[PDB]
Amino acid sequence: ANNWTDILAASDGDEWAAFKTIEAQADEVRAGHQALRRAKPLIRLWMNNPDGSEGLVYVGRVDYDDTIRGSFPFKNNTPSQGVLELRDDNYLAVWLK
Amino acid sequence: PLSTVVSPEDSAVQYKANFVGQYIGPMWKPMGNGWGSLGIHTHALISEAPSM
Amino acid sequence: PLSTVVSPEDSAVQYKANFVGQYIGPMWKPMGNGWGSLGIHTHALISEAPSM
Amino acid sequence: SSGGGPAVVNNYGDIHTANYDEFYKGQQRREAQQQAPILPVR
Amino acid sequence: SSGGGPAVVNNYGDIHTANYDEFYKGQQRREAQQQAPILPVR
Amino acid sequence: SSGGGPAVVNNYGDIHTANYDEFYKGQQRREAQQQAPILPVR
Amino acid sequence: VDNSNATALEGTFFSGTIVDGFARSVLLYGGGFVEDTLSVVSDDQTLQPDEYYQSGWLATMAKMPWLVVRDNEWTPIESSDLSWGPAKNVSVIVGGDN
Amino acid sequence: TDFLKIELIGRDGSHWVLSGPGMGQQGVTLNPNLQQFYDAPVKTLYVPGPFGEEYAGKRVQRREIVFSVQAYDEDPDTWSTVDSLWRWAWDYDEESELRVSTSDGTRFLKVRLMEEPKPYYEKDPHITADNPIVMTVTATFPYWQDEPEELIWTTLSTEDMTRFPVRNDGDVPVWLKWTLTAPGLWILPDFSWGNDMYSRGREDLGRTVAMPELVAGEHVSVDSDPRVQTLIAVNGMPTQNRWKGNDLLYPLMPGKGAEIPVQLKNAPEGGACKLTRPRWYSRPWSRPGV
Amino acid sequence: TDFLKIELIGRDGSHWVLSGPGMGQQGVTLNPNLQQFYDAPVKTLYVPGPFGEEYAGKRVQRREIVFSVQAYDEDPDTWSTVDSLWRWAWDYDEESELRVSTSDGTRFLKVRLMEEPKPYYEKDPHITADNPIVMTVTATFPYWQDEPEELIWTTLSTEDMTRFPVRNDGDVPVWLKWTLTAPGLWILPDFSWGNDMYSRGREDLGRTVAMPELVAGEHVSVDSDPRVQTLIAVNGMPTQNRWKGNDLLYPLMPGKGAEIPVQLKNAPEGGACKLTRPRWYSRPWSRPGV
Amino acid sequence: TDFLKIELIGRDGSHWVLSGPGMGQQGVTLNPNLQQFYDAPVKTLYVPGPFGEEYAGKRVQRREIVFSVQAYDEDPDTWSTVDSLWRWAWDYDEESELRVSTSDGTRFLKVRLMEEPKPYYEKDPHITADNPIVMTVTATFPYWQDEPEELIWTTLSTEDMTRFPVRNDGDVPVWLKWTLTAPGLWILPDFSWGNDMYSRGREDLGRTVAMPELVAGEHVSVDSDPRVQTLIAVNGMPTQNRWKGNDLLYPLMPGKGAEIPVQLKNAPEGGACKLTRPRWYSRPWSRPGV
Amino acid sequence: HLMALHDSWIIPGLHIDIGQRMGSTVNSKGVENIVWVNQLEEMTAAWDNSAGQTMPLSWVLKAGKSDRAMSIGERVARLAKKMSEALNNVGVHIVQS
Repeated sequence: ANNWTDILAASDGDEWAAFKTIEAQADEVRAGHQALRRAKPLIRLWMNNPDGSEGLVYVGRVDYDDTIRGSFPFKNNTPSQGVLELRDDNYLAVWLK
Repeated sequence: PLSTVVSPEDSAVQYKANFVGQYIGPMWKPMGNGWGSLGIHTHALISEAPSM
Repeated sequence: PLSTVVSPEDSAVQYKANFVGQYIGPMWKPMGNGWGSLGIHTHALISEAPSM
Repeated sequence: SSGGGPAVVNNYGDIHTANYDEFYKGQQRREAQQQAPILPVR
Repeated sequence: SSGGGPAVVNNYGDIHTANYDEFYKGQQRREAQQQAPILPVR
Repeated sequence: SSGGGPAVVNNYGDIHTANYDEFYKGQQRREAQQQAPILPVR
Repeated sequence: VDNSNATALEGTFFSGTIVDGFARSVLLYGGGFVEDTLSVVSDDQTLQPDEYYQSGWLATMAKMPWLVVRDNEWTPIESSDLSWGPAKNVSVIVGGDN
Repeated sequence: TDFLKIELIGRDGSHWVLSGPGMGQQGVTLNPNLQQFYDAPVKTLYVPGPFGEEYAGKRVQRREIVFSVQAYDEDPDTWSTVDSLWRWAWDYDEESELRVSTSDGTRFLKVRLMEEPKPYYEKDPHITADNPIVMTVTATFPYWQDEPEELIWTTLSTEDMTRFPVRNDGDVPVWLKWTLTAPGLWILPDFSWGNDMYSRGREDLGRTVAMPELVAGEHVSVDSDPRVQTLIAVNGMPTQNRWKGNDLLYPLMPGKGAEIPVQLKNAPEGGACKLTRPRWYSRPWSRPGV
Repeated sequence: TDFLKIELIGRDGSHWVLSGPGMGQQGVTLNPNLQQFYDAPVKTLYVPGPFGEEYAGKRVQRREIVFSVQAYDEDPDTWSTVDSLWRWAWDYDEESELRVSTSDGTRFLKVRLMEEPKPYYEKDPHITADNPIVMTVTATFPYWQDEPEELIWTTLSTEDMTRFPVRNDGDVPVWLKWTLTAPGLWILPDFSWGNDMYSRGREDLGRTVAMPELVAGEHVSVDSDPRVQTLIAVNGMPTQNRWKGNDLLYPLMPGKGAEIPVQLKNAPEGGACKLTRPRWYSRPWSRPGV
Repeated sequence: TDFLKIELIGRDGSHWVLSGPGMGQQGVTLNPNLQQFYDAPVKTLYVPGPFGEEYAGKRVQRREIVFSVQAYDEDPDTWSTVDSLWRWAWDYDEESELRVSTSDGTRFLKVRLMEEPKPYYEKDPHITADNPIVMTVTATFPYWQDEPEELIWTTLSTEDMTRFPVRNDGDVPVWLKWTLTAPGLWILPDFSWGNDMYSRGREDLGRTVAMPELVAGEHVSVDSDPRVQTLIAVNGMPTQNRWKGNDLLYPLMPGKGAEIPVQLKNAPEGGACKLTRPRWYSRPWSRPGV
Repeated sequence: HLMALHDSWIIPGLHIDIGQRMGSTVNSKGVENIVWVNQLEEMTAAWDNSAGQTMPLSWVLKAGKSDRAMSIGERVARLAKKMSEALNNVGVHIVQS
């Protein structure tokens, strides 16, 4: 809770400096939001345990750049189909084949 | 167009040096005695880190 | 080029297998009985390494 | 240079090279994604 | 003048600028007009 | 001569003269051939 | 006609490799005969059909499938769609009124 | 000529004078025939109508500027250094500034590499040490702009009011930004300026909107431009979530200005307000419009 | 020139010297600018990847050779005879040979009329008796061929083995052909030569495959090239039908060669084997590859 | 010129100097007007926005270099030898190296034949014995490379730690490769270097990832690049299977570097770690930037 | 209402989730002021890395639902599912003879 008086004192009584401080804070919050929005997805394939026990076992990860195309819908109370296209030289594509 | 030009809000800064390399390096500016007045001493007799 | 480079066919090869991890590996192709006919036995009753 | 040639043909969009079979298959795939999970198993 | 250029391209028909998206949407709209009233409300 | 003109446009395929109506009708006819004999008579 | 020959006593080919040819399997029925698995014939000694020793014969006999269509860089065919999907439901309920 | 000066300030802070007084001192000059450089591209929309087509609106398009520079030096090694520096001045991810200075002032356009540059002649460039680089840059924000007008009003009273003089001297509408301290409840103007985009031209002549009551330490930035979220607090609190669907809807229309009122209430300390009015223009130079 | 000779042998067996020593003796010479004649057309495949497009493979394409010839004679009647003979030397259904002879030897390409020839000038051809014919021919098999290298091994023993020296001196893989007498169980080599097309280059280094036991009179031809069914019996019996879904998988890759082993068993009469190694090249002339 | 030297190392290891000091000694020189040779082709993505279109990212494209060479000799026989050797220096399946040497060092590009070469003039090439070949090569990896830097750290202790000095002097991010011996538990750095591609640029500044415990004989290659699987065991064991939804996500951003820590624990016989760092550039030559 | 969030500050899943009410406007004369408030029903994340057409990861929202504006194929599929379920129910409610 940095009050206006506290910010002005930190800026040594310069209103323009204090407002530039506040603007920099707002800009960093906006930049964090933009990075969160533009973050790449994490696509991971898991399998059942070969011995027949519980717990999914990590197969691997598909890179977003290594995908060809993808489409994942979230629907309200309705099943949806996700589609992922890979090159056949991809290691997870080879594993699936 | 600017109402006022204010000094940028420079934040806290940090620096470190250990003198493990060969020469002094450009991060240290010699003064008084001019360029090439600084050096690194190994101090291997006591088995200690090199000093400037 | 033949003098400079060494061909894969003109190369002596040596292969190892220990079965200490209790896994056959992909280098042993089953013959006659097909897949699943090979196994690793621990032999823990004696103080001996696993065998194939 | 760009304005008035292939660089504006790209702005025109699918006037030159563009195939019908691939577009139809893509539309069919999108419809299949939309409708497949809700079709019955019978 | 007209014979042998864009004015005969118009006679050719949809060889130059013509997109697939609105054509497919129009076909879907026509089929929806045909079939929507007879589809049950259930 | 052939390489770099209409003779390679033919290799490009359906970039120049090709209309969407016949392609859509042909796809509809293929689907009708596939699905008509199995549709019920009711 | 029975062209697959899957339910026959000698079985048929359910899998194979391009380096070893086809693999002969026979159906083995579990308890209640609802479920059938595949057991491989390790020592396959099925005789060739008599039709395979006749001039001018081209057909595929059910007991001895032979035709493998190979796709590679110099394939004579055009493969379009090879799709595999796993089984879905472990159990089935059938009934109503008895 | 001395009536126009063009500079590039690269992503790395380098300064190049491509045209005007002192051009080519850094080794790179500007070749003729630069396109989509003066007027902001706009496409107009039309609906079918009884007399042909009816006007439906306008949309401003991004700038696709294709221009050539000429990098020169007496010796090929120094030419190579100059060419490398020019290449380092540009990027795809981050934008570099392109400043045009005339008797109307200095206006800058932020441009980034749209695609890879096309350098050199058909032979190797060390033969000549004087080679052209064709650059296809793009301006996502297509308006030339100047430094915005900033005003500050601080107070110690619990309840107070102020008037900010505002005036759009450019040819395109601009979107105002506010910086508001906390705690306090602010009433901010959203005057329509007679604009009829929502069919509320003179209905919203004196529209004022109430920001949500800011808690201690929740200094907010209120940006009316559509590129960015309106309310952002510096402490990360979701201020807009408490702002029940309200928004700033109107930009400052060209040729319009007034003393817009700002009200502060429920501020025990007494807060501060800052208003930022952008100076957007559709042309590198233009006489002021009244 | 004397460094290069070009010949045509028509569907009717006629011999034409289009270029080289003795060109034009039959009245027809070759005009410049012949295309898709030297290198076999190959298209490369690419799949999207993180750094652009990744290599996905290569496919050879058929040749579309468009070339012009000039048919000439002093008198129009003899010119008409020459033109008729040249037209008779071509067909759509059956191919005619096109031989290129250089210091590297003689290599032939089988071409057929892709479409109708385009003869003569704008005026009637009897004015000049010296007219060009534009021929658009096609090569379904795009590689240039030399006469294949053939080896024969005969044995009177019931069980025997031999080794055939084989080496691909060309720049393209070639597919071996075998001719095996009957009765007898043959085992033929299908060495990978380090070809990783099936991801088994090192596993199939010494791969051998057994043909089905051949009955009396059932001499077989085993052609590994994909245009042809692998096993074909002389007496029409379905040998590949008996052969349980096996196949010859690998061609002899360029630069590879060895003494491939052939095994014969259960042959009371003692049998014979013939190996045919084709000599395919991608250019009409090329120095030998090692 | 002596400021630029272009060489080719063929698929067969032949060495050609196309331009610079010693060009044409092997008979082949480089003709002018070569395209997509200097700058890496990058396409920038744009998505609709309030003021036109907003920047959405960049995608680097594979290089499609179309150039021409001239094979020359005094006599047609030796010209034919030179042309055959030049053709043998290329392939479709396997790549050949194209090096550029300048005062900034030597950088190479791996290129392959995209399509069949277009050789010779309209007439037979033995006349002139000096003929051009039009080459359309492609670089699947579009970045010019220098030899990657390799660092080795061997330890005999059960538990040990080292600091690998790493630095990206290029203009593009690079992906590190690790070669770890077994047995032992390895902890490798995955520093973000400020990269915010996963919205964790500051959270992952000092990020370290622990590989699964390696059994005896399970030496691993840990390649961070998206083209290759991260974990590969030399014995074929599924090492990635025991690694619980974890990965190396971050390349080495340009202009960044430090002493990245590598830790080894539970190693009865010590262990060895090799770090390979590629040196990737978008241009054949460029002054160092920082 | 169908929306496509190209570079909007809205973060699907974070700012708004499936089933959660949101308002939307359309720049059409007569309904500029009106806000249509619907609970979010669909949101699809799609991308394409192909060289020909390259679409970065983008979100498309569908707020509210309508059987009328549903496509004919989707309507037929939903009707078929309901008909199959009802047929199973009737068949299992059949009284034997």
